[PDB]
Amino acid sequence: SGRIELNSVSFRYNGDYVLKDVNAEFETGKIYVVVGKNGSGKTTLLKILAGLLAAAGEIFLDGSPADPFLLRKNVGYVFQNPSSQIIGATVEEDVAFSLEIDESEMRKRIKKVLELVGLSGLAAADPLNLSGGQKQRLAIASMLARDTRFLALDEPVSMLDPPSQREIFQVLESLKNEGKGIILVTHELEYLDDMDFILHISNGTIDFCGSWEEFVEREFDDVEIPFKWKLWKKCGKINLWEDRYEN
Amino acid sequence: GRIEVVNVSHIFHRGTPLEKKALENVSLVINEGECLLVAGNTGSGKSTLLQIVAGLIEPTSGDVLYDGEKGYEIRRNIGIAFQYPEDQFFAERVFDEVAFAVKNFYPDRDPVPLVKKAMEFVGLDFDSFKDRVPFFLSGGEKRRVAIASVIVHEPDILILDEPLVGLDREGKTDLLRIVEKWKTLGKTVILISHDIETVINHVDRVVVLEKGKKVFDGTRMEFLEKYDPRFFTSKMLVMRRLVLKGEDPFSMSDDELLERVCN
Ligand SMILES: Nc1ncnc2c1ncn2[C@@H]1O[C@H](COP(=O)(O)OP(=O)(O)NP(=O)(O)O)[C@@H](O)[C@H]1O
Ligand SMILES: Nc1ncnc2c1ncn2[C@@H]1O[C@H](COP(=O)(O)OP(=O)(O)NP(=O)(O)O)[C@@H](O)[C@H]1O
Ligand SMILES: [Cl-]
Ligand SMILES: [Cl-]
Ligand SMILES: [Cl-]
Ligand SMILES: [Mg+2]
Ligand SMILES: [Mg+2]
Repeated sequence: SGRIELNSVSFRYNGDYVLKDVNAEFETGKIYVVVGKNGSGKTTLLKILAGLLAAAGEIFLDGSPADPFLLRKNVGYVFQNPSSQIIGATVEEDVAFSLEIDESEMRKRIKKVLELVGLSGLAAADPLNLSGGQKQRLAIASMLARDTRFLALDEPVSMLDPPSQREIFQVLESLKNEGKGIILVTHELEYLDDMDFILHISNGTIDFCGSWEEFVEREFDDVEIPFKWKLWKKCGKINLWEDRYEN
Repeated sequence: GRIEVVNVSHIFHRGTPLEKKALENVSLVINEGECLLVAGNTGSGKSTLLQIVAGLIEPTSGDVLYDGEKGYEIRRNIGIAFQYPEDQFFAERVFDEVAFAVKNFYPDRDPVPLVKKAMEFVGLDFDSFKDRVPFFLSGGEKRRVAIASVIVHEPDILILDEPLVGLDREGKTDLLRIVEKWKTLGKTVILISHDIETVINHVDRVVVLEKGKKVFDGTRMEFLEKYDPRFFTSKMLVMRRLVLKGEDPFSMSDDELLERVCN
């Protein structure tokens, strides 16, 4: 178990702050969805969480302080563009890569994450020549293999079709039940089954953080509200899904 | 303007123990002023196809005839946007990245005005992004830079591979505005998008791939009414109920749809 704690955290790339005094706690077992317009600071926040960026302020991993090198050691990260974490002549070499630091085990933890993301049978293929969706699947796999307490995903299924998006999220949800912290940045929210929290980022600060209901209520304009939920509150249970099969 | 693909199929690395049948005898017609959505699973190979149509690769067993032909300055009117924008970058500054097409196909004319309007119609402020490094932008900003760089010289064929991916609401309405303002000009658009639900208000004809095979080539109206709806989104199923009884859901705001479903 565990709990990341951002206290008075702010970040600059070079110019002005892209994060301005952020305060949050991310606790194992719950799932956090992060939303906000382009250039709000979602990815920067996430990289500061996975120890990929050193930020100003205090960050605690389980009471004690944490430098980036400790944070990395305990949060797996998935890039918006999977290609920047893909390396290896073949797929198993790719998954194997951050099992860098045994050969026995380090081969079906592999094909476990591969069957999990739906990539079984391509483990002997040049990662470079996978399809876009399959490259994303790959990145998810390699991060999952790490077996970190926290999973920081930066729009992981942004190029899978909604059935695939839905299934991947179900995998994540399962992993939430097994006591893994999950922080998820997305622009769709459509495929999201359930969530413990939604954070909204405006311009470096966390504007909102609560239930989904509270979110659809406050009315944000930068974030697309799922047609499914709009259709839930009016009409109610119309049992639309029958149309998918209609006997 | 009149791209016709004839019995095309493509084999990656024909000779070696892999070959891979990316495409499997594809043939479809896409008239001018028509917006086409290329759909399918992740193995279907729609990106491969759009690469061929854009003249980026050579089919190992086919021809794409524009009005005959090949490649000359027909380049001029092709603009393809990669599903991963970084796969398309080459420049160290956003300005150069966008100004490419103009500087290449139109070496005589000053590009600064053109790339300026291009940048602002994807929401990128000129004196704010022109001197930044493309690789040091957000995902959405990268997407915008790509879009801009392929619409800057107003091609007749605008091929967009996953253009919505990474954009906020404002970014997506900017993109759809672009698509419209190129149908108004009677220009051709070619779309890849797993998110059919959004694109479909602005699409004239759907094509669906399957392991290289074309397993559908109907119209927009004929896709929601004649295609396996097992994996439709709720909005799509709703629009489907509205097309089956007679009406035209492609002209109803996200609320008008609801009212016409339960009330
Ligand atoms: N350069 C390549 N060399 C070898 N195989 C390739 C290459 N490009 C694509 N493929 C394969 O061809 C198939 C189709 O690829 P692709 O055209 O990217 O599909 P896609 O429609 O874009 N899927 P996606 O965009 O992820 O939803 C996949 O099984 C790839 O593994
Ligand atoms: N690597 C980088 N170097 C310098 N500036 C950057 C970098 N990445 C992002 N920025 C800038 O920092 C701001 C916030 O970036 P970012 O944290 O990626 O926002 P975001 O929420 O991820 N936007 P998006 O991914 O498109 O939905 C933007 O104005 C970017 O231009
Ligand atoms: Cl919190
Ligand atoms: Cl909305
Ligand atoms: Cl920069
Ligand atoms: Mg981002
Ligand atoms: Mg593709």
